[PDB]
Amino acid sequence: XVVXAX
Amino acid sequence: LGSSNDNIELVDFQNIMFYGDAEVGDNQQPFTFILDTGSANLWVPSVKCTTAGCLTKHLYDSSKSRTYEKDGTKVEMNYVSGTVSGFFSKDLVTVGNLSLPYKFIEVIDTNGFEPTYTASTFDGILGLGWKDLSIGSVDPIVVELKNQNKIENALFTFYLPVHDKHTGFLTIGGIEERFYEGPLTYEKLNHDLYWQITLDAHVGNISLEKANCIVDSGTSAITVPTDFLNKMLQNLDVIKVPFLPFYVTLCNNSKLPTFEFTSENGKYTLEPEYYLQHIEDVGPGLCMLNIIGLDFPVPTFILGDPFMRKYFTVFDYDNHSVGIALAKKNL
Repeated sequence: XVVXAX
Repeated sequence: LGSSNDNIELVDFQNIMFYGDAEVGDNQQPFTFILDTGSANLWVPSVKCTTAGCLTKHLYDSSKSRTYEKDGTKVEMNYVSGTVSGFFSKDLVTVGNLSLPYKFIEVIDTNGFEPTYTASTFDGILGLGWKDLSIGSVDPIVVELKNQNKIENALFTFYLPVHDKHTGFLTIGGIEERFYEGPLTYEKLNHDLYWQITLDAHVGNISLEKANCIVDSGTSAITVPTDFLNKMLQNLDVIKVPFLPFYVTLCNNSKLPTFEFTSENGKYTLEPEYYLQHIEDVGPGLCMLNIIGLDFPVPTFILGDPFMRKYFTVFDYDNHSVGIALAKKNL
C-alpha cells in the first residue's frame, strides 16, 4: 503493498 | 494530560501497517484512520456512500452534527494505490483530545480503491503532509492547531506499535523521550510537499547520491526506483515470481544487504530483519522482501512503515525538517 498521494 | 502533547494511540494492522482513531462532527462519531504523512487530505466514508467497500465501515452523518458546514464541491482523491470520490464538507475534527473546524472529504464512491479498502479495517485516511500536497489547499491539521495556539510546536511524531509487544503513539505538539534511544538527528526537507529529504542511497555496491527520500507512514513497504531494485537483486539468491512484485528469499539468506542512507548529519540503516516479511505458510524458513520498484519523476525512495518501525520520526512544520532517532524496543 500500500502506497499512500499523486 | 501531557501538557501540550496529544497522543493518539496506534494499533498495528496485520503487523505491517498501523491505524489510529479520530472523530468528525460535534457528536464525536469515531473513525479508524491510516495516519498518512504521505497525503495532505482528510476523508471519511459518508452515510451517503453507495459503494460496496463502505458496507464494513463507520460512516459520517452530517445531519447528526450541529457543526456540519456544507460545501458540495465534487472531489477525487488520488493515491498510488487507489482513488476515492466524494465532496468537500467542513465539521469539527477531533484528534487526540484537540478539536478544530476542519475541512475534509466525504467519500461516497470507493470503487477505485478496491480490493484494498474492503480488505482493510480502516474507514478513512488522515493526511499529515504539507499544504501543497493537498487538494483544495487545506492548511495541515497540526499547522492550524498551532496557528490556533492549541499546541506549542507545529509538529507531530510517530512511534509505531509492534503487534504483541507494545502499542504506539502519534504525539502532536511536542517531542517525548519515552519513545526513543540515542540522539535525534534532523534532516531538512528539500521541498514542503511530502516529508521528503535528501540522502545518499547505498545498499550493496549500488549507490544513488542525493536521492529523494519520502518518509511516509502511509506506505507499507520500502519503495525503491526500478533500476536500483534490479541491480539490487543481482548476486542475491532471491526469486522473483514472473510479473509479480513477489520476491521470495530464504529468511536466513546471508547475501541480503543492509540499506544505508546518509547525509552530513547522520547515517540511517535498514537491515533485512526490518524489510523482510515472514512467509512461513508458503514455505518453511521463507521470507519476502517487502520492497518494491516504483519510479518517481526524480529518483525517489519511499521510507515506509519498515523504516519508521525501526526509527522514531519527528515531523517539524516550523523548522521544516524530519527528526530521526532509534525507537525503543519497548515502552
